[PDB]
Amino acid sequence: GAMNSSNYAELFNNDIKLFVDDTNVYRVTVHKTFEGNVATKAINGCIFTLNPKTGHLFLKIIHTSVWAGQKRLSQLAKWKTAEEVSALVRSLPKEEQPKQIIVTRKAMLDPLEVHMLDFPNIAIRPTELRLPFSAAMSIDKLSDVVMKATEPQMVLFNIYDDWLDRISSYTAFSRLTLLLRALKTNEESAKMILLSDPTITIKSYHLWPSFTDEQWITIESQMRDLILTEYGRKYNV
Amino acid sequence: MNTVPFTSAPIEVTIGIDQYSFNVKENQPFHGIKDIPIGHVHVIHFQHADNSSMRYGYWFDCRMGNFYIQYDPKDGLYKMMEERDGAKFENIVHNFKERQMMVSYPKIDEDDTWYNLTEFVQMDKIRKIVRKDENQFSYVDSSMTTVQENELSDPAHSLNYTVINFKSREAIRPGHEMEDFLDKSYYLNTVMLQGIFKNSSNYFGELQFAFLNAMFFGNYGSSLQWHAMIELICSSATVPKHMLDKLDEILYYQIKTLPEQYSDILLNERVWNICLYSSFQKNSLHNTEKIMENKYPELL
Ligand SMILES: Nc1ncccc1CO
Repeated sequence: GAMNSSNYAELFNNDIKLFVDDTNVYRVTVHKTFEGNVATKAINGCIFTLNPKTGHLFLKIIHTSVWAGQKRLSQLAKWKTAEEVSALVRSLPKEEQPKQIIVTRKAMLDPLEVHMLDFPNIAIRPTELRLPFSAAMSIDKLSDVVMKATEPQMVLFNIYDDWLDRISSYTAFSRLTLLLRALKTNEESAKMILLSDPTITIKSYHLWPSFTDEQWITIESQMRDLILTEYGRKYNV
Repeated sequence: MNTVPFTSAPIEVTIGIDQYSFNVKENQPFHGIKDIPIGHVHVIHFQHADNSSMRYGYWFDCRMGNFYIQYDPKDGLYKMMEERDGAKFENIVHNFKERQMMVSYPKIDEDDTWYNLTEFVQMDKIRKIVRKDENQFSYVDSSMTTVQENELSDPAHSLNYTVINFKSREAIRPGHEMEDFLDKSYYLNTVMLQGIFKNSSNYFGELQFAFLNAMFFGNYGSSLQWHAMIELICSSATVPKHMLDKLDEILYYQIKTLPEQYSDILLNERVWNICLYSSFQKNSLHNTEKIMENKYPELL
């Protein structure tokens, strides 16, 4: 059933699973037309498909061409997500296929279940957790590859860089959700904190800066304070 | 007109004949039911006074043989049986009639209720859903499970309704996932109508049968089947005009006939609201929408 606070440790066991987040698949700018009516212009999107144990990210770029002459795009987006996830499962060798797929939004359950009928042993699961995967387009290198795409494209990343050489998946995922939670609450502050010290760079093959263990502690602390600061700003509480 | 004689009534029981029912007392000199209209299926049904869990009945068609009821004090129920000796039977019936120990199927001449609930119901098709080929009549009760219910406790005592499952390979063509899930027209028209049922009449018969089993025995699996068969039509953008007009009539009589005080357990909120208000056919069930709104506005 539902993935929650109680069954959290399951994410880091040895059963292959993927999170699917569809919140950046269909992306629009709302604008005024010459006649003073409102229109949307779609921009490139992405499916965020993450193995929380390995950090392997299957970033399927959704090129605006997908939407051309289609109606009910917010609905189509869930079915296009389901279609791409099912094509990705089919493309993996059997021993790499996930045993579970966890959708961050319940509206993905039926579209994904229907596209996965060929895979009756893959459990499709909602989650009660409010995960911040929407902020994936606040990671500069992910945003860059999506906006530059001129056609449908799959790009592979490790969202944990080399962290698993030093820490467990549990700790890596905690660090990732704290980073994404911060970027989602205040993108400006979050990225000032990550790039404040020019001596710490991002490797060409990485997404996040090359922080020493003690520098991660300090960054992690600054991210918590920001999530508190902006929680204070919001509620005056 | 035809007759279902009773050997006796040794135990107190509410006897149903189609939509009619009457209370019989322990050892009351009751010898059965006469003037039963030829031309339709019928169901005789039972609820023991001493235990309401004993809710059970026989689908029969009087054109297929001479049928009587006899209480079995071993199995503790009223059993239908076939009398193969035509002259013994005519003689038995003629005595009970002369002694007027038989209630009359109490049909009002203006009243087409039973016709309208059983229009497409066929006794040979009932015998394929309820498999017991040594009898010409079909036993159903409250607790019998459907083949489908048994997929998710014995198979010889099952209701073999057509399996309908919106999230099945049968219901969804590879490469038409969104189309087939959001518009079930291919599942209704190609798989179910053309493929399994052969025609709308057969489709309607099973739907009507499922309703009746739900209403007369409170059979939960029959209720699920009735709703599924309704939902598959209402969730199809493309349905023949005659099927839609006929569905409206079928459902109107079902809602009309339902006991007022059973709506809460026999009617599915989600299905009805979807079928009348959200679905492709939301505008095609005028009669059904008017009776549902006026008789069960709370459900909506
Ligand atoms: N026509 C029918 N009458 C009763 C039960 C089932 C069907 C469909 O085969």
